Amino acid sequence: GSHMSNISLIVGLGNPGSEYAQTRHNAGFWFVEQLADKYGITLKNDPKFHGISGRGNIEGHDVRLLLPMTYMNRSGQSVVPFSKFYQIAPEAILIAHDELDMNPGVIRLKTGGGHGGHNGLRDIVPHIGPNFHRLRIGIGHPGSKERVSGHVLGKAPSNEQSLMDGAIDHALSKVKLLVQGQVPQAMNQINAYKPA
Repeated sequence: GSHMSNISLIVGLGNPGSEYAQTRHNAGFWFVEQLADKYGITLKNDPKFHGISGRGNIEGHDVRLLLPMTYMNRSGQSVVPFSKFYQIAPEAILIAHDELDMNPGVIRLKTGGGHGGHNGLRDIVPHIGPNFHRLRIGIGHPGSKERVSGHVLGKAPSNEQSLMDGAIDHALSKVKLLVQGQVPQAMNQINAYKPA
């Protein structure tokens, strides 16, 4: 299974299908797909766990990647059985997700806490508890609760996309620290990111 707070499972949240691939709610998929390409981890079909998943070496550590294919609000139907089957404790999990409460181009590593209204996290925390790590990828808030769907299921304008893409690229460079268990240092260096 997992060992301590070396990160050994990295989950990206999102919705399946070409119609959601470019939407803000898929920010976690963007991060994990880019990370898989960086390290040469194959993301392959994983019907048993209702997802796409992979396994490979990141900087000398055996790491699994998971993209639930459940739709966002059912993400726990993938993450929970997968993590349980591979005996990965929450403390060794990083979940990348869009964060309404942060600007595009802001990115933070957080340990613990609630779902913050995120419908994917809402499906995960009841089962495994809160003590996993999160890569909060800022996407902005549309104002009101009625607008949140249009916002997260929207395709960001180019300036916002650029800001998010730069923040995601920065975080990819800090995954080495995470898989080595250097959560405090990774937190400091991720959270310090500025776009400009």
